Amino acid sequence: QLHYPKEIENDLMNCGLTEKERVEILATAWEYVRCGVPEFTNWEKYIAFVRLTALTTVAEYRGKLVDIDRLLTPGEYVLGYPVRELLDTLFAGTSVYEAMLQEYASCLLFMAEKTRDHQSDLCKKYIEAIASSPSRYYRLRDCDAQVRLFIAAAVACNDLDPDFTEMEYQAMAEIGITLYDAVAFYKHRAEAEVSNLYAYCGQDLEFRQEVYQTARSTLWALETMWCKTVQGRSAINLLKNLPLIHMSMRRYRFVEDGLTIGKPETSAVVRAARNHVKLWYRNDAMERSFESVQYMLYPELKEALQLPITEMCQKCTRREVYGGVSQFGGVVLCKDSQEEWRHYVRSSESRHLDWLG
Amino acid sequence: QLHYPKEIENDLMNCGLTEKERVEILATAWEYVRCGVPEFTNWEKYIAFVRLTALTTVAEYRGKLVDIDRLLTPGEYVLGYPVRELLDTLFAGTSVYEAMLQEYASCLLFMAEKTRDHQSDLCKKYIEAIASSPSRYYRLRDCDAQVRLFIAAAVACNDLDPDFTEMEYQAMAEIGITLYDAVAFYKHRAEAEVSNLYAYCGQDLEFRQEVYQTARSTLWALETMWCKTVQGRSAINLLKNLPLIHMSMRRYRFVEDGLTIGKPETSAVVRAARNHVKLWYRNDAMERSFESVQYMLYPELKEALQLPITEMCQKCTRREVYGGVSQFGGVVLCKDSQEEWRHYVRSSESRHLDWLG
Ligand SMILES: [Mg+2]
Ligand SMILES: [Mg+2]
Ligand SMILES: [Mg+2]
Ligand SMILES: [Mg+2]
Ligand SMILES: [Zn+2]
Ligand SMILES: [Zn+2]
Repeated sequence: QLHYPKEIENDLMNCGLTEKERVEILATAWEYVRCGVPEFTNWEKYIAFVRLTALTTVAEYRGKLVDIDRLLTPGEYVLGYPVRELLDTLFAGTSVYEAMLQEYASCLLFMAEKTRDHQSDLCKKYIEAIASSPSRYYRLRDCDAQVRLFIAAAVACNDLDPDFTEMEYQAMAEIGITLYDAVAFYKHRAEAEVSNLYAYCGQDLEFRQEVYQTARSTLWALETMWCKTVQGRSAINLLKNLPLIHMSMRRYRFVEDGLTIGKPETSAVVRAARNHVKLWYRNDAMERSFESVQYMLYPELKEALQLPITEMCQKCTRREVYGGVSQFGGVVLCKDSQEEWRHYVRSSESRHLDWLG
Repeated sequence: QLHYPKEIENDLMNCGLTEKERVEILATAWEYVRCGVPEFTNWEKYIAFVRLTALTTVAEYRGKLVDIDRLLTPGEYVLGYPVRELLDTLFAGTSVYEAMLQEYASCLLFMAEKTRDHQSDLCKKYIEAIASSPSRYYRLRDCDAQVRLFIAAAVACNDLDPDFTEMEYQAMAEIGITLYDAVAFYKHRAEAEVSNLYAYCGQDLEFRQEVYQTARSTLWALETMWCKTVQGRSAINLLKNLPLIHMSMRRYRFVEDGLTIGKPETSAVVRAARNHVKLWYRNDAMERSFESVQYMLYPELKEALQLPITEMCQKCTRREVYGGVSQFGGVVLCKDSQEEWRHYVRSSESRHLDWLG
């Protein structure tokens, strides 16, 4: 059975969602916030965050329902949520307010673009951008998985002002995505996902085991250094729980898969994702444009969407339309590019030790 | 690499432990407390708890090193730890002080008895007692896995006095052990463990999936009801993280097993446990007596060790010596007894909803 707070139990009504979708979305949102932000003090901000996460959850598989262009507009209700009021409740008066408005809007924008019927030109630029370099992959995947957003929101929900540097967010996101994309590897290969680190680094278990071990070891060092402050724990709890949600949350298959993690995906799981079982989304193979959406983009994504075509790797394999054709759904790196990514991911420890002080 | 606080880095020296054992023990202890007690305010109590957990870790595979009879003695150092000073720091002035002295001492007593060369008569009485009824199994496994102890310690490490009722501890332990013993099922079958719920309930995946799903569902209900208080979260965090340590802690095999959970154990894992890889212990097939140890026993264990032989199930299969002969190592329930256990574990939801209000 699904459990969530009475405050939200009448949310998302009269929206175009069935009763079964509506209760699964509210439960997913609650369970994600609980797992990623286990320590909090401010219930008003916490529930506003859960509501923003319910809207994220809708965007992640039924993007057509979500009016991306009204998310940051004062007074606009999106599926009954006053989105900008919720973001102001969570972040107004913090040092990351403006950046997190862009982070949230940019996330749902490419959630909805990826979960659209017909692939837009803007969506194609995104899919080619996240394959352009491992550092770019990590920064754009941060927004897509809301890693820095959850870390900042967690601090905000303890009535503190997040004080992380840019290089601190970047180190933290690389650690968390290295772990999460490893656990999600078979889920994501079933979704014909573009957004998985190992779609670009390569699919050999040896590499995945190695960099998973290094990421979890760096995260234990970080936990040991940071566990005595509320901001430190806010960060630790999000990162450490990213890989663990596959066992703790009903969004995932631990029970249905016979109490296992890490069994390769089957065409059965492919069809489950297509039919939105656990609110998954299979990307099978333009209306929004750069010009219409660029106000909501954080700087690195705005740059990523305008990369000079003359500097794109020609030995990497592109497609006219991305997604599943019945693997991963995006660019296939050439051996030179793939070695650049594997090198970058293997050099994490030295990079992170520097960035994290 | 292994990470733990500078405070403990010179612990457990000149003890009969190698440098490799010593650093693995300190890391295990730190990682367990971090995972089970992620939210705390009192660093002095926290570090005292980590030290008590380091001593637990020694008892769990090399019990011969641990002088059980000096654990509760004021002024006694056990492997360099002032055990009673540490317990007083953690629990003196709480409502559970006396019960937790008995809980800790009783735990390490049967850790050391189970991890002994020659099986004692007292150890044989324990192994037959935990197979006597599912309720008795759960209460004695609570102490063995330190479930109520960790929950009470967590509250204590937030400078609060644990206020849980006896039926609250019992509900919480059944939830946590139902989850933990399921994830540990293959580890434990490799250890020829006696202390696994499914050794008694039966080994069919269907049953395990069902009761795992019910336990995790009840725990999400409990989290949703209790998450707004520090005592509530203290309880939630321990229970929810029990099954997850198999992915988060280096004590476990997630990385070495190719980033998987739930692959059946092999004779290779059996030999790993025997050779104490990750500080595991294989029980392969009397000096301490009831009279010498009964001062440290909590009431239900003192009763369990004196059960009338006339009331033991004769259709259950006992052995002169327990442990591996190259499965689970204890009593094998008869079909009548096994159905009593499966019935009890399937009736958890109604039992827990009552006990938890
Ligand atoms: Mg997704
Ligand atoms: Mg996504
Ligand atoms: Mg054990
Ligand atoms: Mg044990
Ligand atoms: Zn290339
Ligand atoms: Zn019987």
